Amino acid sequence: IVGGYTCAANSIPYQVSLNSGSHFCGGSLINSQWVVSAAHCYKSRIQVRLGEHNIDVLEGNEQFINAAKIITHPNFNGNTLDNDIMLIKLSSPATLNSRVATVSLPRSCAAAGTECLISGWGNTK
Amino acid sequence: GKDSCQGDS
Amino acid sequence: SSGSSYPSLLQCLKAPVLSDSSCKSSYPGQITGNMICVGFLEGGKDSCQGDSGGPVVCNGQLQGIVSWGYGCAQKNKPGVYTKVCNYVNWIQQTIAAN
Ligand SMILES: [Ca+2]
Repeated sequence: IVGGYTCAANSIPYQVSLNSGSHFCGGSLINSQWVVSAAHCYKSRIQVRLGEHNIDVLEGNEQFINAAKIITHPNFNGNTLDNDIMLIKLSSPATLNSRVATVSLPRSCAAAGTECLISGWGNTK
Repeated sequence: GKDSCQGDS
Repeated sequence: SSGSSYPSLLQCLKAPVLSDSSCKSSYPGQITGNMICVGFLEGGKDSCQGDSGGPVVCNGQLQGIVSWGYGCAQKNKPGVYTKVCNYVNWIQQTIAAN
């Protein structure tokens, strides 16, 4: 995130970190067993880290769960990036509490001008 | 763009 | 926007859903019906490498997935996100069959 601010610790409970030695992409927990991310983030081996804030230090609220299944959208186009969506099934259910929660799927598309919240551990510069 | 970087190497 | 600095602490950014006009005019012929632009045309605020796959939540609903863009926070080059509101059926069916 460039030009953003540091989120309050665990104020984005649905935020997950995809890790394979180190953070490489973000994700969103929409179900106790499923995480949705982008298809271009695909890797055959992925560990999902929930309840994260400081990805460099164990805080005691994290749940590290390996991906059991990784399903990229069949129509994903690597050239146009159309259908850049991917589902990840966790090998064990994530325990939901104050630091780990699901985010709702859209009930309808958003109108233009709708304010949104974007989060992540990506490049800040 | 708004792609990957870390743990992608 | 100039360099490589990866935070250890989760970063946040509030941005508005840009119209179709601003999105398509920013990337001629590159925006499909499954993409939406969220950000600022003046650059400076945007998602970047590493945030990919991340959430864009609006009104308590996941409306976007960090997908692509041209660089990071460049003016007239807002980030583009997967339009999640078109994938609910796919998400449901996939979850029920696996
Ligand atoms: Ca931590």
